[PDB]
Amino acid sequence: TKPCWYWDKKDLAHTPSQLEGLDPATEARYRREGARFIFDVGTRLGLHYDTLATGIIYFHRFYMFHSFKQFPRYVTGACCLFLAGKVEETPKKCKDIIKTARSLLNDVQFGQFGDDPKEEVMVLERILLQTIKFDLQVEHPYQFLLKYAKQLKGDKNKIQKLVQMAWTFVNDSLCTTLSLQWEPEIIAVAVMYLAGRLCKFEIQEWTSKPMYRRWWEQFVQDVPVDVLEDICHQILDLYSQGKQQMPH
Amino acid sequence: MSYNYVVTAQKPTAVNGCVTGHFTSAEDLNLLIAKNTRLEIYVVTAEGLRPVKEVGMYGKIAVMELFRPKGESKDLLFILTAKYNACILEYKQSGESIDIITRAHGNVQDRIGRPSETGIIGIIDPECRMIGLRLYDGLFKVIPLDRDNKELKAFNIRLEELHVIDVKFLYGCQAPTICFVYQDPQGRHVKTYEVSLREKEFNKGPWKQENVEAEASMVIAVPEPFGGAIIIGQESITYHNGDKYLAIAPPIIKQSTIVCHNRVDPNGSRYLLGDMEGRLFMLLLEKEEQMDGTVTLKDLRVELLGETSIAECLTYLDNGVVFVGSRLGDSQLVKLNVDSNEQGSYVVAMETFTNLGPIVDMCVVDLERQGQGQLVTCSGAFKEGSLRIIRNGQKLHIRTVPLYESPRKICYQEVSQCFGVLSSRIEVQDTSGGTTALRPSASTQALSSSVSSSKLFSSSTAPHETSFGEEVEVHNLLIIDQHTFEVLHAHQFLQNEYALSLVSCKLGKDPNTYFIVGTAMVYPEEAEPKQGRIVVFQYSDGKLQTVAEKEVKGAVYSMVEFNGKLLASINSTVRLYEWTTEKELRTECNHYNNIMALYLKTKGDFILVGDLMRSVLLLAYKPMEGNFEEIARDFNPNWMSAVEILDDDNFLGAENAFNLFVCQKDSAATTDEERQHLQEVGLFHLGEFVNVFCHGSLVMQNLGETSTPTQGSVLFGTVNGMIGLVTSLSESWYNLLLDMQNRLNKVIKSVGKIEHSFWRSFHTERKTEPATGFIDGDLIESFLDISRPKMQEVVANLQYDDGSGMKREATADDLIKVVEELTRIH
Amino acid sequence: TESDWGKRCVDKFDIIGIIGEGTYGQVYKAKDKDTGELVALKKVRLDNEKEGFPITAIREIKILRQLIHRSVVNMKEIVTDKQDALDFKKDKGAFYLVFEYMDHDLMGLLESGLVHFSEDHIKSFMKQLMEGLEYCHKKNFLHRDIKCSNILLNNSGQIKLADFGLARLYNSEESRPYTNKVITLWYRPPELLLGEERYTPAIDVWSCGCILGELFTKKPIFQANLELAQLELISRLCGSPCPAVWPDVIRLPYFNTMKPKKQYRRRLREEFSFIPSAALDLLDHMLTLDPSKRCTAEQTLQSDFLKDVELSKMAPPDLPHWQDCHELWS
Repeated sequence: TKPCWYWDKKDLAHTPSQLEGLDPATEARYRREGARFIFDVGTRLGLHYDTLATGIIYFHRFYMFHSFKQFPRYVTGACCLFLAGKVEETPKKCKDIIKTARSLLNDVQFGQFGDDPKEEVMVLERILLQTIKFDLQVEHPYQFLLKYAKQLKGDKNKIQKLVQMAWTFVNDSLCTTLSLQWEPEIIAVAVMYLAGRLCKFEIQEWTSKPMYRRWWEQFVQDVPVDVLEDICHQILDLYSQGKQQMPH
Repeated sequence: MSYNYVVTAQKPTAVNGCVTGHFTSAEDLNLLIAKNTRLEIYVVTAEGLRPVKEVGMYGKIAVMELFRPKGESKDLLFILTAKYNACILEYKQSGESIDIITRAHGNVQDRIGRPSETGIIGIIDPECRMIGLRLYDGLFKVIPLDRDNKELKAFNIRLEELHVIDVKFLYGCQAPTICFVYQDPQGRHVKTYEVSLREKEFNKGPWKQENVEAEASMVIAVPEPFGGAIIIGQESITYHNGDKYLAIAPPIIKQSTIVCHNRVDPNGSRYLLGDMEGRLFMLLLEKEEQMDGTVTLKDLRVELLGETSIAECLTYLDNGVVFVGSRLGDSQLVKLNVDSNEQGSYVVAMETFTNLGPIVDMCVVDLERQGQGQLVTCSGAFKEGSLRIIRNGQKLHIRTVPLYESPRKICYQEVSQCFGVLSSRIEVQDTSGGTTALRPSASTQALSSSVSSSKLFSSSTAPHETSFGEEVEVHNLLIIDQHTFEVLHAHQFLQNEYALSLVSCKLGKDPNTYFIVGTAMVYPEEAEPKQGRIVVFQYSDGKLQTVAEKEVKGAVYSMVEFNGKLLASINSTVRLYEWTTEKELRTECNHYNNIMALYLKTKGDFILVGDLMRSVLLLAYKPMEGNFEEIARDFNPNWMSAVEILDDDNFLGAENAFNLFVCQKDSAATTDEERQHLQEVGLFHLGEFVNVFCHGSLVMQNLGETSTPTQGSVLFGTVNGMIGLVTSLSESWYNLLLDMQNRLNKVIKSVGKIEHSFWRSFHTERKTEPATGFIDGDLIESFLDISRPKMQEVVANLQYDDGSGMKREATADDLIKVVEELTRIH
Repeated sequence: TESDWGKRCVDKFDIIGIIGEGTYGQVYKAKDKDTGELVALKKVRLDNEKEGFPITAIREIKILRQLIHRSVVNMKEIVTDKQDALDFKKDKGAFYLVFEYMDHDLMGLLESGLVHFSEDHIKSFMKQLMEGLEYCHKKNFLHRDIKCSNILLNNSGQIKLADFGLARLYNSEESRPYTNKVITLWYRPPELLLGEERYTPAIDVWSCGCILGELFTKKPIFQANLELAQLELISRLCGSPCPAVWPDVIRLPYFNTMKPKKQYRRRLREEFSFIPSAALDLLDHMLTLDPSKRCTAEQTLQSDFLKDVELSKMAPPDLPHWQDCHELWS
């Protein structure tokens, strides 16, 4: 019926890119750069946050089946955003994506698009569709962050601080392979869990079950703390590796 | 775009309705006969009928009734067309000048309504106060006959009874009253309402509802001396009037359904009844006068008079003369005698009026080697079945070959100097377990005879129980000599086997010329036939030999010879068979993208497929590959009645709505999609139901015949006997004749003031489109009959184009010459 | 696996013929070589390369892999032309969307004049259509192109909704600007004629009400070629748009611009007097001018006309058969 789009962390040691001699750090960098390229190009074009995320998910899934050495990332990214716009009903003309991609990329980077940028992108749409197995519908942590937050009642100002901080962590998790490890429902819980720890909030008090200390179990069944901690560790690693710090 | 021309070679001959009255003068006795789109007016004499006037109307005549409102000297005529054009007509004569006056007119179509099963019904009040129309289920439309209603404005009265069988205005009522039979889940019932023009609604009727026979078919409004109504059924005739109720159920009428009625005595004492087997009855109202001075109905009696043609309409004229209007056979004048003849009959035929009847099939053949061509038609049904040989010589000469059974398909085999004709006759389950024919006919009157002994379906194990009295069809192949038209041989097909298609041809390397028949095993239980045969016969030395048989899994609706191969359509499949050196049929290739492949035509390696609901498809045989290729389909859905190939690019089709259309390859090779779309470039409302298209012409060819502007010749036969002709034009000639039509329509006065453009508009229940790509040649040929002032008025400011001179003005003498050449194609 | 779409080749189908011309390609009837099942293949041509894979097809792939309903057409898989070996740039081969083949489409049956609907047949037809629509509306999807041609019918009596090329998600909380001109004029709701642009799922209901009437009349109810002419015809039967019946009509862009000849009164019950009472009430509610007062799909399923209809009995219509080829002599 429907395909499986989730892998184990250990499996990422065997992507096509890794097996062609790319080391784990380089593929991680190529993924951040491609995701952020998708994010920045679409933000300049005024695109909805779901449209950006969908393109990024296509992008991440694509390079579970192909190598970064044979498919230039920025072309792939532009193609994913181009298709994402049509899937999410926020369409853009390919020429406009190229225009924006040229504005943001230097001369070396834009060399990936070759002599005819639009053609390189439009041609890839075929491989993209076959690669993502024509499974175009994607759900993202954002909707669950909001669906679950609405069921919290208490200090409006503390809950909105929780949401925005969690929302930021969702945007930051798009640069990582968490999209390929855990369903979005779990991601949304993990970012609520993380923000709560950082803001020193006890979310259970805001739930309909204020003495149920594992507050997330009413939103997402069968999620151990092991998973939420693994996700939190991966998100904060991005902040520690860079110079940026937790939003707070 | 495509340009075509359509003319009538023979006008409709079937009688659709007939009335009597005092229409031309308050003094004369008139007979008005309605053929499709044609009104014939006669005056009754002691010898027969004197014709006086005939008019055409731009519409199918659905209702025709004569009435005389208070203040009029003579009867007026009401006509309603099948497109809901209503009008009131008056006859006016000034010496030698006869014209028809349109007194009132309008279109009574409703925006929202469901057309009724039993069709349009129109009746008029005995006091001529209103016209009642039953057009849609659940609605009764009233046109009040006030002198100011010159537009025939009307209103609808809600009618609770949705399924009405028949309705009539009653005599002898205090208010306008309707009596009608209707059907609901509890059976059929008879009911009355009163019609109030003041309130514009129904009021409670004079007498209560009564339950009536399940197959109660017709309502008779009995005149003032008796009053009330008579209800005709399959088994019984009943009289209803308040508290009075009679019922006679003579076994005589159960045998055949009664379809028509007429009043003999104005007081209602005697009526005529006719049935589908051609029997003519007298229905007698036996009077009993009480000492009160009142007159009541004592009893009913039915008496068999004799046999007539299967009549759509009867009308008693005067003395002993009755006019029999026949749609399935020739119409007649017959005389009813008081004394029976030595055979027991009171009916003796006086005159016989030719009716080409339903033209089921036809072919054109050069019998005498004249290069002219004669048309042999399968005409009529049941006892009226016939073969009609038609030649041009200024009238058409028609020869009739009586068959007394239904002719289905015809094909000519020159090698054998004979025709092959498929026919079916009605037998009835009898006490022997077998069946018995109601009369002898062509298949039982053959010189030599044979019966299929095929064992293909003999395994059966499928039960089909028979009840005494039920009808069955028995199908035969008739071999008929081309000079004597004597039935030389009759081959009877298997029990429950229908013969659907017939060809005469040579196949492969076989030098023998065969008759090939495609059949279907028809059982009442099945929705679509699932068994059938293709049978190869050889007619040699007076006997028919079965040469080979091929079993198929469906009905062989159509067959056509394809370059030494046999092309046959079996249900959805279109198949091409090869004829082997072992004299057996071998399948080469198939095409399956059809719903029901009813019709087939070929030109070269191209095939035109006509479908039940998917219009027409253009196939091609690919000899390099040994298979079919879909070239182009007409995706506009139509219910087809016949198809024909005009040329390599244009294709002609006929709809079950009485419409013609032409499809063409879009001839634009930009995209594959454009080529695969057949575009309907011609649309035309014919007004007739076309069964058979056939290439050929009836005109004499000495070859000294001037080359007409028209190119090509397709004849077609219709259900009402009308024979027409379709031919092609150049763009230059189309524009000239089209521009002339628009001018003629402004000049010529239409009966009922019906717009010609409206009449020819493509019309289904769902859509209406303006005609395109078709010249109404019958309109063009009327230019020669309009007066000189009108002719010159037409040619004013008329220019020719694309000719020897790019712009050239037309004169009335110039166009007279052009039309006269156009009359020479038929 | 069954889920790895886009790889299997169209070689696996014997093409029977072209059943229709679509929007993004031609639709072909075909037989599966392995199972024998009959399918309908919607061809997707990306060769234009103007904007790549057509969005109309993307909508149908995105939505119909989510929707599971007996009355909603199922996309079985997506297959491709023989792809050029490892040269994707030159590769211009097409994709095909595989669907279950349905025997007929309502337009074809009605246009040919070869279908008769009893009340019980209309009940089974409408109940399936409303259930399919309710499923879609419950999932917050709009069809936006309800037409008789988009209602496929098998001879068993099963109905399925088909062309989801214009279908989009509906958000109640947030109004989104959509495309004003979506439904074909004959089935277009009055609100879109005046240009709401922010329309409700009630647009689909109006279309299905137009079908309900057409099944009883056998002729489409509102046939016009121009948008103003359509408003006039609708206005004559359903009443002229006026503030009393449609309080918010004044905000619609073209209300002052597009006005009927008169302020017609509602005549629907009078003109459809022949329709059974249980059905007439459904039509009155389905053909309500104000989208906020127009009934929902669920409300139609909880109507006297449809609530007690049992889908175990599908009641097939009186469909084309063999004697329909022969004309009756008497």
